[PDB]
Amino acid sequence: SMLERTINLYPLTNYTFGTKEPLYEKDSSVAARFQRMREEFDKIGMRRTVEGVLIVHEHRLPHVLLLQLGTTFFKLPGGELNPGEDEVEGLKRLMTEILGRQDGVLQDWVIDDCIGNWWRPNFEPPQYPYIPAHITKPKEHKKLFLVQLQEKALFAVPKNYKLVAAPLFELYDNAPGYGPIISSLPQLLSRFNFIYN
Ligand SMILES: [Zn+2]
Ligand SMILES: [Zn+2]
Repeated sequence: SMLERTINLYPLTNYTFGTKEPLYEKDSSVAARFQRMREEFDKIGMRRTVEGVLIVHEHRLPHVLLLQLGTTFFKLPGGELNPGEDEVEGLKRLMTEILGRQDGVLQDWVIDDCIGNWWRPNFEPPQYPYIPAHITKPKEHKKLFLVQLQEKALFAVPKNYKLVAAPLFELYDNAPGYGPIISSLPQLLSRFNFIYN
């Protein structure tokens, strides 16, 4: 009886958060977001997204790194795969596009664990951790992965975003604040054996 995955965590003060130019969303509104999902579904089928969960600690208290757009939405680092693109290579590409350095030194992203799977049945906000009853053509499949960080790193945060460290207690039972995927991270992370370096 030791069946848990062992993960190294480092202090938040081990990481440098630099700045770079703004990164703009492909969609200028909720309505434009669901119009483009409908157009691409007709051309290339189900949307495939990938998201990274990056963990740090301070004084042995785990925190998840979240992207905050101005003072509005919280999001995980991630995005949309291209057709025929590998999911793990894709997440590594997207995390470099978002947080990768202005001096063009490469982060060594380490991805070895699936956290979870969510499905969007319609061109509407609702997402579920399973394909709902009667749904044969889901509109989006989202995959979450645990990203093991190095001991130290410099991240370049686009100037229209803040990288924030959220403690697990603040996420727990807080779907109104964070939505159904981020608010269930405490439950999804509980299986790991974290080492507080
Ligand atoms: Zn301490
Ligand atoms: Zn699927």
